[PDB]
Amino acid sequence: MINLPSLFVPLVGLLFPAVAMASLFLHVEK
Amino acid sequence: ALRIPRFSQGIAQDPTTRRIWFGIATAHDFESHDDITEGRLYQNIFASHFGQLAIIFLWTSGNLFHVAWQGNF
Amino acid sequence: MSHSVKIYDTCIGCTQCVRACPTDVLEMIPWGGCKAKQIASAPRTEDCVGCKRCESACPTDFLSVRVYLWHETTRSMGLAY
Amino acid sequence: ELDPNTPSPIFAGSTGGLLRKAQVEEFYVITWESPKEQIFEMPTGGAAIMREGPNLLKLARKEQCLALGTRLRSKYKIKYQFYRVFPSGEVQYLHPKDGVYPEKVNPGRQGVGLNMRSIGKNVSPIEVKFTGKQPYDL
Amino acid sequence: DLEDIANTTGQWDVYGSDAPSPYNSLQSKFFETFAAPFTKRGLLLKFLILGGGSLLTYVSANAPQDVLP
Amino acid sequence: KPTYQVIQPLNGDPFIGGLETPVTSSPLIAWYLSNLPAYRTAVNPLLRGVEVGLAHGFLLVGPFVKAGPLRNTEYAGAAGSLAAAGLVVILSMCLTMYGIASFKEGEPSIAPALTLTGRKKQPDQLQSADGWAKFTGGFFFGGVSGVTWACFLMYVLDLPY
Ligand code: CLA
Ligand code: CLA
Ligand SMILES: CC1=C(/C=C/C(C)=C\C=CC(/C)=C/C=C/C=C(C)/C=C/C=C(C)/C=C/C2=C(C)CCCC2(C)C)C(C)(C)CCC1
Ligand SMILES: CCCCCCCCCCCCO[C@H]1O[C@H](CO)[C@@H](O[C@H]2O[C@H](CO)[C@@H](O)[C@H](O)[C@H]2O)[C@H](O)[C@H]1O
Ligand code: SF4
Ligand code: SF4
Repeated sequence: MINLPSLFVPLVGLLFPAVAMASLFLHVEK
Repeated sequence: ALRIPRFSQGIAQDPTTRRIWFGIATAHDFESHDDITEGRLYQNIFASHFGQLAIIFLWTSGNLFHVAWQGNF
Repeated sequence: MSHSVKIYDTCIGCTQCVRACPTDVLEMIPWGGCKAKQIASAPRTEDCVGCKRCESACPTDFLSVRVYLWHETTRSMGLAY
Repeated sequence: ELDPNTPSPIFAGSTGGLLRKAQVEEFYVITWESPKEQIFEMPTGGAAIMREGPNLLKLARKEQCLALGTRLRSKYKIKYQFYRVFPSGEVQYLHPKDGVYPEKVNPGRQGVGLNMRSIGKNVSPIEVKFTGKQPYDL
Repeated sequence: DLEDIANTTGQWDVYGSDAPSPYNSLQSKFFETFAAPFTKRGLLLKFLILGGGSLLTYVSANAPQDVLP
Repeated sequence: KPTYQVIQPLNGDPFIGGLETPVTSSPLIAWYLSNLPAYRTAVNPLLRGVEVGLAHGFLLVGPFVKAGPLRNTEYAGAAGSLAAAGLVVILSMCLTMYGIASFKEGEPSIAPALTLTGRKKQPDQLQSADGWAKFTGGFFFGGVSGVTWACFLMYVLDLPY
């Protein structure tokens, strides 16, 4: 296929954040 | 005007934002905040910093893991 | 505590001494002998904010109060709004 | 409002007092007497007049509405009077209750002044560890 | 009294809060359920935040021959 | 007729602010804004959803297709969708988890009309969660979609300048 290891910066530095900024808006409510 | 943060109480129904910050910085003050007993406390620092040693090895692991396939050795 | 700052003194006389402080302090509650015989440290404090205007005037001879209340409503800071 | 227009304490405009959080929670309002048509100072920055009715201005929050005194008793009058309005009724009868003028004697009500032990040598720090059986909830 | 003009038509007046336009174009239920799944909203959003956001980022980062940083 | 309405600070009592000047309550404006969720809730939030989704939709194009990160695109997937069919998505649940500051759980259906409304105490809330859904659901199909007759529209353009 050739040259393709780019997912562990969005799933982390991008999407993991989405989760918790969403999710953890559990501090406000759930 | 609801009830939230699960340990303190004065903090818990404070309608401002202090609600937040002051939540995220009383966490580690076990000795005397609602949830506590000299029995609780101790242990509540014990399986805390067993949550320690714990995070020191997910550090060291990766230290040795961005090294072994690239990062000259 | 939830509003607990001690301004007490020993005279608790309040003439050319101290009055200032939004609502909080409906005292003159004469204890059975203390000179100008009006005493203690407060009335029902669940009403107003956190001054130390509380001393500034008329002795507390020790400390004087300030913020210490933590558990802190809003009505207990101007801003709940 | 207007179809019912019941006013007393003249003003015109102002971006000062009352806004959203005096419906959705509590209300607070001061009332008074007065002799003849006089121009006042105001909380919230502005300034207007008097004459009568109830002389019943409504006020945002109760530190705000006693300052009619911290000047509005350097301008004659025994009588000034603020209560507590809800969005429905009572308990907290604010300048109501018994006697008035913070510095007399009928009853004693609350206050106390002491804690357990008095101002004396609390070089004694915090004692027991907080534990559900020894009189430290006061 | 000519300029007493009896307010050249009173109006009524105050129009209203009453009634100075009909309403919203009849275009509606021309979406009835059309696009539902936020019109089946009955438990969702967790679905569209793995799905939508694994396909604004799965292929969105990857690429078959760079055109690099 | 008067000096400026029957001359008033607010609807009435001058102890609320608002200082009703123009830019506030001139029939010149206050009517340019009430087929929509200004004074009165027309139909439910359902439909307003997409005129809101869509209008705000075909925006955010030349913003991120003419000011794009390496700009003036020669990629057939820009001068339109490209990514930004991301903003509407990063914010089409920036909303949903604000309608969790709305719950209040019902199903009446009163977008049909009865007796000349008021919705009365219509201020404060009085729009439950099963409302704020059908809007931020109108949002997605208004955002994503409103991004393509932007894109889809060729581009003949001027300026300028
Ligand atoms: C010019 C720059 C500058 C810099 C370099 C910093 C740097 C810092 N500030 Mg800071 N700050 C600044 C200006 C700056 N500040 C200014 C001007 C103000 C106000 C005048 C502040 C007020 C401020 C406060 C109150 C604090 C800091 C803190 C900090 C530190 C926390 C770092 C961190 O990683 O948190 C990371 C931040 C976040 C994770 C929050 C951002 C959330 C965003 C991305 C969400 C976007 C919402 C989105 C639309 C929703 C999509 C939905 C999705 C989530 C599902 C860091 C030292 C904090 C501190 O002391 O910590 C030790 C904190 O106390 N700052
Ligand atoms: C982005 C905004 C910012 C914000 C949050 C505010 C907020 C406010 N302004 Mg304000 N203002 C701003 C920028 C802003 N202003 C600027 C840049 C100016 C020029 C100096 C003003 C001049 C101004 C005045 C004179 C007044 C206010 C007032 C107010 C307050 C109430 C008025 C109101 O909401 O009527 C509702 C507003 C509308 C219905 C706006 C409709 C106009 C739209 C349709 C324009 C569409 C543009 C069109 C396509 C072409 C124009 C292209 C381009 C040149 C813009 C409110 C606190 C009033 C006040 O002090 O409080 C009572 C007061 O009257 N403002
Ligand atoms: C109206 C409208 C809209 C919407 C809006 C909205 C709805 C928004 C929202 C927004 C949101 C909704 C946001 C959020 C954010 C978040 C955050 C900001 C979070 C976070 C965080 C963090 C960072 C955390 C921290 C912490 C905590 C708190 C816990 C403990 C400690 C710690 C540190 C962990 C728009 C504009 C679209 C347009 C249309 C109209
Ligand atoms: C995709 C198929 C759409 C065709 C409609 C059939 C199912 C609609 C999904 C809701 C499930 C309950 O089925 C329902 O459908 C009808 C709408 O057509 C309903 O009719 C109504 O139901 C709601 C109940 O508060 C109301 O807000 C609306 O007036 C209307 O949608 C009947 O109450 C019932 O039969
Ligand atoms: S010390 Fe202060 S308020 Fe206390 S008793 Fe005297 S004046 Fe009264
Ligand atoms: S010192 Fe305290 S109690 Fe006294 S007035 Fe000030 S705030 Fe109120």
